[PDB]
Amino acid sequence: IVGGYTCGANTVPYQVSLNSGYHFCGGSLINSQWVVSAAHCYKSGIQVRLGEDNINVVEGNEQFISASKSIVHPSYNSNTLNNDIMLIKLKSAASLNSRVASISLPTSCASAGTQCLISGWGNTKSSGTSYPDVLKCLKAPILSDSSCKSAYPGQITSNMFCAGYLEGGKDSCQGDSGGPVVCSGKLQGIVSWGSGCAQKNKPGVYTKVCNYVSWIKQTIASN
Ligand SMILES: [Ca+2]
Repeated sequence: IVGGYTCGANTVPYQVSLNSGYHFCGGSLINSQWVVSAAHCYKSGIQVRLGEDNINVVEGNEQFISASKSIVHPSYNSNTLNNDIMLIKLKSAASLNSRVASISLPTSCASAGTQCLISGWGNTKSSGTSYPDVLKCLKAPILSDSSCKSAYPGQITSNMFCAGYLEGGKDSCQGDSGGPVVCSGKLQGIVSWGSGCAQKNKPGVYTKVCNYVSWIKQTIASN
């Protein structure tokens, strides 16, 4: 996250870290056994870390749970990042408490101008590299589809939206991928892509979760 703030310990209780020997992507806990992330975060041998604030220190609230299966969206296109969404099932159920809690899926798509909360452990610089150990947060509005398509001509599908600041300076970034965009207390987006981080006229692009709710519900009910 570039230009954001320190969330504060366990104030984003649905945020997870995906760990393959190191943190590599974020995700969101949607119930006690399932995490949503980005398909471009796929790898084998994922461990899901819940209840994290400082990813480099054991603080006492964490639950570390191996993934039993990963399900990438059947229409995911790694070239265009269309349908950049994946489900991860945990080998055993998480214990839900005040520090580890699920986020609701949307019944409805969010509106342009809605302020959302984006979070993660990704790079905090627009130029250069500095990774935080504690969870960072950013509030950002959803942009109109026309300003989104203007920013990334020919690259925005109906399964994507833009959120951020056309002036630049504030954005998600590498390492935030897979993480939550929460608007009005529902998961509306997944950190997906963008051109650099926090660049002028290049806002963040997010998977539009409201398009996937049927697939998520059907998949969880059969796996
Ligand atoms: Ca920790």
